[PDB]
Amino acid sequence: DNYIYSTEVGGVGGTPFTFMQESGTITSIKFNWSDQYKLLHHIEVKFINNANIYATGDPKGNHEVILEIDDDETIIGSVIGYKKGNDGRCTGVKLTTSKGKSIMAGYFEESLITTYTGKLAGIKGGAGSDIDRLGLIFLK
Amino acid sequence: DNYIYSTEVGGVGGTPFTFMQESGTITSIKFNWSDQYKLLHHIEVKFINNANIYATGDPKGNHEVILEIDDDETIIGSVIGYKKGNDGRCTGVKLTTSKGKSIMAGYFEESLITTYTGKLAGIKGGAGSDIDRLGLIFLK
Amino acid sequence: NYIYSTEVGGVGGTPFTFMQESGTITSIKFNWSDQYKLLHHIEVKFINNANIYATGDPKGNHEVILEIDDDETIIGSVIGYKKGNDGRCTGVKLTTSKGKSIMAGYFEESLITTYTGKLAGIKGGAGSDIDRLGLIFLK
Amino acid sequence: DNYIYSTEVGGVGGTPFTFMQESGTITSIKFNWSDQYKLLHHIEVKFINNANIYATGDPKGNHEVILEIDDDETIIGSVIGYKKGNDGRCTGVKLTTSKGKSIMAGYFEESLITTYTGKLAGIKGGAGSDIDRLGLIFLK
Amino acid sequence: DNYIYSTEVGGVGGTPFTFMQESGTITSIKFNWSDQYKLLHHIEVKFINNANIYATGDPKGNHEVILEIDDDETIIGSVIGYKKGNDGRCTGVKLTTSKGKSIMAGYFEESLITTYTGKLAGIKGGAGSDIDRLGLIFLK
Amino acid sequence: DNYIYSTEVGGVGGTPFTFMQESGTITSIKFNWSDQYKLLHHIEVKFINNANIYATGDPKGNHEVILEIDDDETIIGSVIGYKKGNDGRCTGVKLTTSKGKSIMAGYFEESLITTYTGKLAGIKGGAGSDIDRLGLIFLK
Amino acid sequence: DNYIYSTEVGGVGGTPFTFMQESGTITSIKFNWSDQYKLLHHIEVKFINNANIYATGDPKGNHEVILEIDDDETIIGSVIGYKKGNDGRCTGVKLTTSKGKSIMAGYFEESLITTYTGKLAGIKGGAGSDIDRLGLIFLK
Ligand SMILES: OC[C@H]1O[C@H](O[C@@H]2[C@H](O)[C@@H](OC[C@H]3O[C@H](O)[C@@H](O)[C@@H](O[C@H]4O[C@H](CO)[C@@H](O)[C@H](O)[C@@H]4O[C@H]4O[C@H](CO)[C@@H](O)[C@H](O)[C@@H]4O[C@H]4O[C@H](CO)[C@@H](O)[C@H](O)[C@@H]4O)[C@@H]3O)O[C@H](CO)[C@H]2O)[C@@H](O)[C@@H](O)[C@@H]1O
Ligand SMILES: OC[C@H]1O[C@H](O[C@@H]2[C@H](O)[C@@H](OC[C@H]3O[C@H](O)[C@@H](O)[C@@H](O[C@H]4O[C@H](CO)[C@@H](O)[C@H](O)[C@@H]4O[C@H]4O[C@H](CO)[C@@H](O)[C@H](O)[C@@H]4O[C@H]4O[C@H](CO)[C@@H](O)[C@H](O)[C@@H]4O)[C@@H]3O)O[C@H](CO)[C@H]2O)[C@@H](O)[C@@H](O)[C@@H]1O
Ligand SMILES: OC[C@H]1O[C@H](O[C@@H]2[C@H](O)[C@@H](OC[C@H]3O[C@H](O)[C@@H](O)[C@@H](O[C@H]4O[C@H](CO)[C@@H](O)[C@H](O)[C@@H]4O[C@H]4O[C@H](CO)[C@@H](O)[C@H](O)[C@@H]4O[C@H]4O[C@H](CO)[C@@H](O)[C@H](O)[C@@H]4O)[C@@H]3O)O[C@H](CO)[C@H]2O)[C@@H](O)[C@@H](O)[C@@H]1O
Ligand SMILES: OC[C@H]1O[C@H](O)[C@@H](O)[C@@H](O)[C@@H]1O
Repeated sequence: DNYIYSTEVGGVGGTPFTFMQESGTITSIKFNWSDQYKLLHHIEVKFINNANIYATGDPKGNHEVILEIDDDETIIGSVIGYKKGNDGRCTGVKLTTSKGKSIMAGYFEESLITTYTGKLAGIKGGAGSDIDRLGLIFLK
Repeated sequence: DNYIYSTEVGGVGGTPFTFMQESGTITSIKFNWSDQYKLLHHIEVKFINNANIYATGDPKGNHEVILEIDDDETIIGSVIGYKKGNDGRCTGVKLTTSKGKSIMAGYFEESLITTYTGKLAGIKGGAGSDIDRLGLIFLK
Repeated sequence: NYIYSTEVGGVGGTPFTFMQESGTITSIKFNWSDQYKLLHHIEVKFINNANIYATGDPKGNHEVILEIDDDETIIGSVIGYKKGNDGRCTGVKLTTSKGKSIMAGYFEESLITTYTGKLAGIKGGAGSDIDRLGLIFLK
Repeated sequence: DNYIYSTEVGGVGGTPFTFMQESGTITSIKFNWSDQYKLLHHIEVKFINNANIYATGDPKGNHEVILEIDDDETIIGSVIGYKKGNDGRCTGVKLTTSKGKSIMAGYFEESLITTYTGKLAGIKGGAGSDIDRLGLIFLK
Repeated sequence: DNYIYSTEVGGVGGTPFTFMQESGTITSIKFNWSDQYKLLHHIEVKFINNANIYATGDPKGNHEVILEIDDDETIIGSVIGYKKGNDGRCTGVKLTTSKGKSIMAGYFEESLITTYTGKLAGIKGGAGSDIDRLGLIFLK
Repeated sequence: DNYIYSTEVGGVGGTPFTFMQESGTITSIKFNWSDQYKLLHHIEVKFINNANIYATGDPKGNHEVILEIDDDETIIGSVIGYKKGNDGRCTGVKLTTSKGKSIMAGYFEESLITTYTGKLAGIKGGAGSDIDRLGLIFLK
Repeated sequence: DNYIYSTEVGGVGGTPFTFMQESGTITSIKFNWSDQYKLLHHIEVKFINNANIYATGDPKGNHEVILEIDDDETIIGSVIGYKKGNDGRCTGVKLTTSKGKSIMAGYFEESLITTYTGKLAGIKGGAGSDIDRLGLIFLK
């Protein structure tokens, strides 16, 4: 195959999403999260050479972070916080890049995945009011 | 054009501004901010081979920082603090350069972007009494 | 064709061996509790094999997953345990050739710092808890 | 024109000074400052191959620091503390060199500039009872 | 004669042991120690290409550590804690390897040796209820 | 001709001294200082291939430090503490060498110089009961 | 002749000792010290290719440290604590080696020397009940 699919962590809930393009990798990713519910609620992605925003979940949280990614820039560290099980949720993300940039969204009070690394190509999971489930997708 | 436009973060308010000159990159950037309102209020920029000062917003704040940038010097780290939403504002900036220089202006109490990196060429956004909206522009 | 790291913990539980000629370990998951301060359950996936190999009882309130690139090795590895006949594994720390690390469970009694290299399988004893755990590496 | 002029920071007050010599770069720089007023008061400079001492301001402060600079030694980091506006003053300086030497004079309670870097050739500004205004000058 | 013998530290007590094999170097070493007596009590060693476990002392302590050693891996730091004199004992060990592995057993409340370094080939000393005396053996 | 004279810091008092030899560099330097007066009182220097001690001031202090300097060893960092003005004194010294050796004598409660660097050749200043004034001398 | 003699620090008391052998450098050195008197009391040295133990002073202290030194291993840092004057003593030693090994014996409450560096070949000084005086000897 062309792509590495990291494990989707969290619950079975929400509307499914899959954001990926062969015409370009992820150039921007935004996480929205709340202190009220200590969850991720909403994620937006942009791809190289495309102004259109791909969004999932409900932007109801009181914080957001954006990581912008240079064309030649990779994810060298990547950690997702979540509550496990059928009624699980994603609670937080830490990404670190080949250029020393990092972002930190939300909370890490239960379970963690340390994911595959590489060129971030897309995301996949389930979202409604919250991010139920998140899986990263990388190139080779 | 043949430039990278970082996302404009903050609100829709203020008078639009675009500071860019074909005959050069940014050589000096000044941020004015207040402890009263915890916002950026005013930005001034100078370009290589141009003694003109390009200013936006109202210099009402009680603090200022200036970063001066050598001709061969790049931004390798860059973070803008902001309040999100239609009535948003820029609250702070942290820049770090290829030569270990850094500045820190204002506050980081809600949302952050970690932007693209490279040769800082210009800025763009909206300002009135405050900096409503700010986006960096880099060369390729 | 393999290096067997020492199995640490008790003599209890049903014996298990997870290894495949088909590939190395691509994912490992540890489940542990704050109630009992033990590892309870481990799942492993191998390269080119969609089967999940599981041992123990996933009753704990925490889990961690490490995913491992095909060319990625373990360069540091520490297992916490209670020693003796009624011993248990209490925790794991792994660190990889690509700067990734995980930490599961507790380290309140005994430690092994294991051999290093390409993680190929695991071996030990499990029931309600992980009684005994040993890593297996390639040469 | 074959020199880099860093921004003069502080007020419009004081008697203007320019210390620069065709004979060489700066070999010694001394800052005098007070805890009473939390200001720089006085600066002395010596140049390569020149026994003359160039002084400005009033040496009334209770502290002084001297940086001596080897012929081949550059400033790789430089920060000036100041009060901004017409009635402004310089409050402090931090210099760091290509050889791991640093100095720190005075206070940093309001505004900062992170200046250009390079071979320090001269200084320029305004002084009376205090250092009103200071700007560094570097070679290329 | 083509081995380096580190000093045996501790007392003259216990039954003498030497763990060394022509068959290879040490691949595993285990230290057992107590908080009750703040002593090492028991040591087990395994060698390359030899399934036999060599043990000395009484495993009565409430802690144990194992260091496993790759075939190509050396000791680059090594410190043994002991009580000196005829009635001495080994109280603790810190070993650090060419691959950034380290272990720490027991206590360091009186005397220390920082030993020779290299490929750990064997150990030698005296043990009964406690480890009376310990000496490391390296290759040349 | 081919020596660098660092600034003499401290007061105008004391008996003048100048210790230098064309035949060789400083191989040992000793500082004596007191907690009573928080001053340097006495300095001794030895030169390469010469057992004779060159001394100034009064060894009345309750502490001494010696730095010994290998033939190929340089000073890469050097800081003298002093009280400024006509009735000034040297209060302390920190030296750091090309081989990671450092010494620290006395107190730093008023003024500092960070001196030139290089091969320490001699010293020069004024001493009586105290070290009134000290300047380092380096080669090229 | 082929040796560097570091300064003997401490008092004039005790029986003089010189430990040196031309058939090898120091392979082991032991320092014995007390908390009672805060002094070094006793030193033992072994040389390469010589099973004889060379000892001076009275082993009455409640602590000992041993450093073992590989054939190719040098001292890169070395500090001796002492009381100065005719009735002086050595109070402590810190050695650091080319292989990252270090030891620390006794106390450092008055005077320090940072000695020459290199291959430790011998020691020299005066001892009775205490180590009155100690000086290191290095090769070239
Ligand atoms: O770049 C951002 C933005 O800039 C331009 O838009 C701006 C904004 O719409 C707005 O900016 C000015 C206001 O900023 C904040 O809202 C406040 O600082 C506000 O001050 C009023 O409210 C404060 C909070 O309580 C209060 O402390 C102030 O005193 C003030 O309220 C008093 O004064 C105002 C004005 O004089 C009166 O209208 C009020 O009634 C009130 O006075 C009463 O109460 C007082 C206190 O008790 C009392 O002393 C007095 O006697 C009275 O009883 C700021 O006004 O508005 C700007 C209009 O100039 C507007 O330009 C645009 O460029 C936009 O595009 C851009 O995004
Ligand atoms: O580099 C800066 C600047 O330098 C040159 O310009 C300067 C300035 O114009 C100015 O600098 C000195 C003055 O700085 C401040 O204004 C004050 O620090 C001022 O001191 C007065 O105020 C102090 C704070 O209250 C006070 O502590 C002082 O005592 C003083 O006030 C007393 O003395 C003044 C002068 O004699 C009187 O006018 C006051 O009434 C007061 O005296 C009464 O009250 C006293 C206190 O209670 C009491 O003891 C006394 O008995 C009386 O009752 C500083 O003087 O002025 C400088 C002139 O020396 C001038 O050079 C230029 O180079 C410029 O370009 C540059 O920017
Ligand atoms: O590696 C070291 C050494 O090992 C081998 O040699 C060892 C030693 O000779 C020795 O090691 C075990 C002893 O260690 C310490 O000395 C003590 O822990 C000692 O226990 C006695 O003392 C303790 C501290 O006071 C005490 O808590 C213990 O109860 C015990 O003292 C009681 O029991 C002993 C033995 O039964 C009696 O003799 C005492 O009188 C006392 O009993 C009375 O008091 C009790 C406390 O109140 C009370 O309960 C009771 O009713 C009575 O009134 C450890 O024995 O001895 C080892 C033998 O086991 C020996 O192996 C060799 O290999 C050697 O070469 C090596 O160097
Ligand atoms: O694993 C803990 C424990 O679980 C159950 O009690 C049984 O399977 C035991 O054999 C085992 O030791």
